[PDB]
Amino acid sequence: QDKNLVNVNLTKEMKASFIDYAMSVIVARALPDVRDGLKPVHRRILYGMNELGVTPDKPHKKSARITGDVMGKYHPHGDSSIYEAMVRMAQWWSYRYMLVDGHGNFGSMDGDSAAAQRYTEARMSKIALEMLRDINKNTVDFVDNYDANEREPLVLPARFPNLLVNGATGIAVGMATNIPPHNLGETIDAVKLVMDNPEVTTKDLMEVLPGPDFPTGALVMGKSGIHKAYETGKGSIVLRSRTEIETTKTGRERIVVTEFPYMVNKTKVHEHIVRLVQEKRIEGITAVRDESNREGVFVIEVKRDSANVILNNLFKMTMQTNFGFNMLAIQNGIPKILSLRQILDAYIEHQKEVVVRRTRFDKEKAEARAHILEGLLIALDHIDEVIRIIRASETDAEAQAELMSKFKLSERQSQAILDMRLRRLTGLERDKIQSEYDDLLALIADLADILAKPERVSQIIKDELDEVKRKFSDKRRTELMV
Amino acid sequence: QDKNLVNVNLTKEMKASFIDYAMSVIVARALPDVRDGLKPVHRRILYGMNELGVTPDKPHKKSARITGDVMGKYHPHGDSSIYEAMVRMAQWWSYRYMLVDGHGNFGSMDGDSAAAQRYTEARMSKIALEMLRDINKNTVDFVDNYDANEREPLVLPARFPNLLVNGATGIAVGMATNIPPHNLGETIDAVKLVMDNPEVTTKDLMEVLPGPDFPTGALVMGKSGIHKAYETGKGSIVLRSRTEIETTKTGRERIVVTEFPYMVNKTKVHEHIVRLVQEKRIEGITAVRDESNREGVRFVIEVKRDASANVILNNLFKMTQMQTNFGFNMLAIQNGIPKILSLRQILDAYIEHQKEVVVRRTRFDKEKAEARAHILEGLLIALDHIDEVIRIIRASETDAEAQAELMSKFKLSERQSQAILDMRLRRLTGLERDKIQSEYDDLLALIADLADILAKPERVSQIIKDELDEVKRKFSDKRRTELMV
Amino acid sequence: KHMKSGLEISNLPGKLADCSSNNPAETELFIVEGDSAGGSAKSGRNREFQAILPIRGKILNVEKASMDKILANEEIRSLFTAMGTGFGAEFDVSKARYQKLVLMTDADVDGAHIRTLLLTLIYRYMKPILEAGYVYIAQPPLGEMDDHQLWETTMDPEHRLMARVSVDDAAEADKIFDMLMGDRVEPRREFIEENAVY
Amino acid sequence: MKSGLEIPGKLADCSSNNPAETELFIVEGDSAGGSAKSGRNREFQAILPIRGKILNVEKASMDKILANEEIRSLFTAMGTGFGAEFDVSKARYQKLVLMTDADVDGAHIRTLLLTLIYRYMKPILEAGYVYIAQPPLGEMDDHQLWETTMDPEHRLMARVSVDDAAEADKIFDMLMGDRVEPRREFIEENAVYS
DNA sequence: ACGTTGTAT
DNA sequence: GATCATACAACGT
DNA sequence: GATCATACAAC
DNA sequence: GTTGTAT
Ligand SMILES: COc1c(N2C[C@@H]3CCCN[C@@H]3C2)c(F)cc2c(=O)c(C(=O)O)cn(C3CC3)c12
Ligand SMILES: COc1c(N2C[C@@H]3CCCN[C@@H]3C2)c(F)cc2c(=O)c(C(=O)O)cn(C3CC3)c12
Ligand SMILES: [Mg+2]
Ligand SMILES: [Mg+2]
Repeated sequence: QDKNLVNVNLTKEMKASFIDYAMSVIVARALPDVRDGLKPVHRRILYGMNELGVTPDKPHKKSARITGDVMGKYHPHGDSSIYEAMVRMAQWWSYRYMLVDGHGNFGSMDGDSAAAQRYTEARMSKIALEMLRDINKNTVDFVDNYDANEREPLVLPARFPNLLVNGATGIAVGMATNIPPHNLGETIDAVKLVMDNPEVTTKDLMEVLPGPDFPTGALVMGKSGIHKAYETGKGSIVLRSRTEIETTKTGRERIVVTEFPYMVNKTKVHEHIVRLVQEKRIEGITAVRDESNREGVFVIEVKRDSANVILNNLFKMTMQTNFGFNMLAIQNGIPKILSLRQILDAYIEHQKEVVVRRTRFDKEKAEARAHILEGLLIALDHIDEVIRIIRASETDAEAQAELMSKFKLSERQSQAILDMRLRRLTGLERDKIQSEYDDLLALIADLADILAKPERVSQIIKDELDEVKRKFSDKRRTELMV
Repeated sequence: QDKNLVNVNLTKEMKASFIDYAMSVIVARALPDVRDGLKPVHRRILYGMNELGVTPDKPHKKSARITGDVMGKYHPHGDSSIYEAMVRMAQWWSYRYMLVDGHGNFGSMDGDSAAAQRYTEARMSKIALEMLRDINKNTVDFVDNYDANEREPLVLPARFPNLLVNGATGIAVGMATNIPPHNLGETIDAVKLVMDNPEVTTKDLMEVLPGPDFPTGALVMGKSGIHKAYETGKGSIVLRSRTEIETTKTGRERIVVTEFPYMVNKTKVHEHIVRLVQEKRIEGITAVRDESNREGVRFVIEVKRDASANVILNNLFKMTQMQTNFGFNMLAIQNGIPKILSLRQILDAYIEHQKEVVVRRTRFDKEKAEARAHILEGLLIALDHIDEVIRIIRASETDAEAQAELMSKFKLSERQSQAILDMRLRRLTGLERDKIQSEYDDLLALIADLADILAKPERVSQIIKDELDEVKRKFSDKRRTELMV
Repeated sequence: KHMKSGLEISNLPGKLADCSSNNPAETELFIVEGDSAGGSAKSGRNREFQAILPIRGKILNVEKASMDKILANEEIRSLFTAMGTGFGAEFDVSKARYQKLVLMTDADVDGAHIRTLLLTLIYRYMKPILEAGYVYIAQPPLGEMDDHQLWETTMDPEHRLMARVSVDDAAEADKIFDMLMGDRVEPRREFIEENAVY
Repeated sequence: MKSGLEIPGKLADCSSNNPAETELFIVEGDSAGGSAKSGRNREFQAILPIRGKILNVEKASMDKILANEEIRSLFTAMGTGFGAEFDVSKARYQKLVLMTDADVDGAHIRTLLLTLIYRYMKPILEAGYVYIAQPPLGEMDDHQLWETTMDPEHRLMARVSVDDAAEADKIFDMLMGDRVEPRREFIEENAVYS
């Protein structure tokens, strides 16, 4: 029996609890941000790896270290989830452009899982550094962590369009998302094209961005679905395997598949094909031996009586999949089914904000340093009088005040003058300070000019994007057909 | 097939691999080093926590972070093993003096496991700080970690006799150690005793170290086993549950178990008893309630009328773990080898290790003080001849020639001259000189003291005694385990 | 007073830290998310009148499940076994083991999810229990909590705050369960898009 | 080669039906299993995981030996049969390679596996079918493993040869035997600590 | 032959 | 997240 | 360590 | 059945 009891309507608590869980799953778990293309766990892993000092230059750190730090500081969930995410960010068949570089067993294409965290080490990929470019230059807003004793980025600078490039997935509450991966160079071309001519259409965009570029490669049948997709945010495209029918030394046929579709297991396909083989559906096949090495990829042999028919069957039975575009992403807090143009515009604007913020940071730093340097230059110009003032002083306070009164200095300048090492009172030191000061002046001029002109910012974005394209982009893996 | 095929004899590879695994388990997994009474995993959890900065003062940190760091930097095994070890050294009924403070579900005496690492956080206990005290004064050797990119302490300072006080267990290969926990104050009294009178007999030691003091308490039968154990390292003693007989409001007898023996599960005893009762292997039992609340242990076995609670009690002592045995096999690693030690040998090892620690610390402090004093002399000369100094500096292009001319002129060292060149301008005030003077004088006093301490062993011994006395003053317990004949 | 005498066979679930009483008008049953909170509840609950049943993971949404899947699932089976009420065509409310069933889910959003699922289960297959007013919901100020904290804050009747779950109209209720939990996705998405303040 | 289509849970089999070239690699855990299987040449090399420390048969009852699932998996894979069925002319692999981890626990598992093989697969070891891989193990890429320890034209292997069977039986009865004292003496004698 | 204890696979 | 089999010594039942 | 159920949405 | 973040 209770002393203090209250009544609770069923529908009320149901509604409140459900809205809570749903909203929290949508805007903080299952869906990515339109700007950096990341969902909370991934962003927290990248930032966690950043602070951990596992940049591509530095050596790897064990997975348990990273998982531990990430959970303890940012991601208030289980080990298995974080580690699973990290593993997925280090597999060539999962991420078109991998964000994690790992050593040891990280699973195979054939469904095999990664090794334990106590056996695998990992660091950031070279391209993930672009996701983290100038994060330390106030390019991104921060927030207190769950424990409210650390801070984490709300978003990442993301100097390459990670959303379209790496795709997204998937299931949430009341909604789900599905975006395919794209070739880096083409996505960059699309961004630059949107920046150049704002009056562009979908077809024009498709000229430089033909369609999806899957990490597994393979083929895509049709283009109408792709157009409907990029235009409306939702669509449907068919995917097929890349194959070839060779000739044996016995003088027969040999249907060999070299590229399986996206998110497709060769082993599972093998099992299902055998299951369908012992059911009199697919006749003619003599033996189905998976002959994939660590150098590449699955041989299916047939008998006299018909290879084309048998392969057509093997495609019409399972080898052939349906990609359903449902490009849904979080934008300004609320989730939305976005077109290609909307994603592109969002990423562009985000890039403008990042570049501008960075330029402002650099500006402020440069100006402060210049101020202090003016102070120091004055000090070296009046060294004897300065040291006279300092010696005459009893406490550093009256020294500071006296310097500020005599040489017309600020608190910062006088502080810097007081915190001067004796070894910088030499002859050649003054000139070096002068040079640094002049260079600083030029720099500040340039940055102010950048902040006064949007066109320059846009150009900076285009240039740096082009440099990413040059440094990282791959040749197209997926061949499009009709 | 292959090409380069060597040949291995079965017995050879067997003996080799087995010697490998055996030695690895013996010297670096199962048995603790006698000096600090720690196994590699516990030592790595403590040191890892120290480097993490989760000291008593600083707040807790998530368990997964601590275990992640311990694993990544020091302990190359399962996350589970580390977390389990930590959780265990956070439990009062497992550690006589807990080395870890925890928050959240850290397990129960009933055998319930701790919560997942994503719920529990932890830190050092106030007493583990003594296990780590003066770690940063070269009181202890270091070695490379398994990855050879970090460094770890071989042994800890251990400013309280943790081996005897917390006990040790157990299973190795070809060997197995078993040491019961002891009372802090008593073990310290024994240590000081051996320090003063070195011709002390085992009986004299037992006059202050009566015997084991288990975290749960309970009762001990047979002190002969205790003496034999303290004199040989091997011995058997009896442990009985602290119990009492009550009377219900209905008039019949009631058995009340209030303290269970070391490493004995209440729930397991309940189940065993029930299974013994519904089998008629024990008779006269009316009820078996577990009335233990979060403030005390109360295990009730209610007896029917016309049945003796004494017969039932003794039958429980005979058939269940309400009464068990303890087998002193005091075994620990000393000088890199496993040894079965007497009480006096363990105490001696601890005192020696302690002397090493204290002497090392004093040497460290002396070196540091003298260095700082040297630099201070340099700064004094500079701050006296400031004009000349500043002149020499200004008339110098390179810093190398400035340093060289400062050294040549004021007859100084390279370190002193570098310190002068590194002087902030604010250190040229009128009130700065006197401060440096005072600090210098204090440094002279300190150096004199430390030099005296290093010159006299008696002062080292005395320091050890006093600091032990302070540890005991700050952390000691009242006895829990009653020793009876 | 009538109390248990140990010794009993009972055949209650392997979990379930049952209480020492037999009065289904003073005893309570706390449904708990995982054994992480299970340990905290079990060890500091006044084991005379308070029982603890750990439900592991996200319980099955009965609205989106076959009855063959419902009668197969062992979590719901364990709950019903703990209640000793019976299933559907055997549900005797006047033969329960606890007249105070407290839902003690975790204080995160997933806890709210589990609470939701449990409420669906209780309204759809234990309806008399909610009708009789046996279903209560704990209102904390769980694995990341001590014994003393858990008790003194949420389990001690002298200082805890609990909510009695009482239905208004069965129509609006059934509709709500059919929307939030039913296989119909679109109306749920409409609900989340029309009744959520981001 | 085989033909598939035919009817253990683990065990990634090979492809060639030839017990003269084919090789079975006993690897510990699915962590090593992943890499080993990922780079293995799926024609004459199959992998078998050994989850956990295998049972010491020199100290276990027959009732517990026959009960153990791992031993049953090794005997199922080898296709030899057990006890009064140990048909060595029905073995499925020409090379039973012990590929344990490169730590001390791996050496322990090597000892255990060698006791299992010597005691209950004696004809196999008596006919030069048992090998020991020589790594320089989950902390390794598939290409790394393939290039280092799994490639025939490279790699170093130890052929387990038995000399005096009396000495073998003696050593097995001493190290892995029921008696503890001789093990303690052996440890005290054949070990250099400091 | 089993269980039970604590660091390990 | 909860459980599951095993080495290893020493004692117990 | 491996292996187990399941929410959630969409083929 | 499966996809991926979660309990
Ligand atoms: C007991 O819940 C889990 C199950 N089960 C649910 C079933 C219902 C009752 C009987 N036990 C089974 C096993 C499971 F199969 C997997 C996971 C799991 O993978 C996981 C994780 O963090 O990766 C976390 N949990 C946490 C929720 C505890 C899992
Ligand atoms: C598969 O091995 C384990 C078992 N089993 C052994 C048996 C044979 C195979 C399948 N069935 C059981 C499960 C187990 F019960 C517990 C643990 C375990 O706790 C643990 C750990 O790191 O904490 C690690 N391992 C693996 C690293 C050895 C465990
Ligand atoms: Mg899971
Ligand atoms: Mg374990």
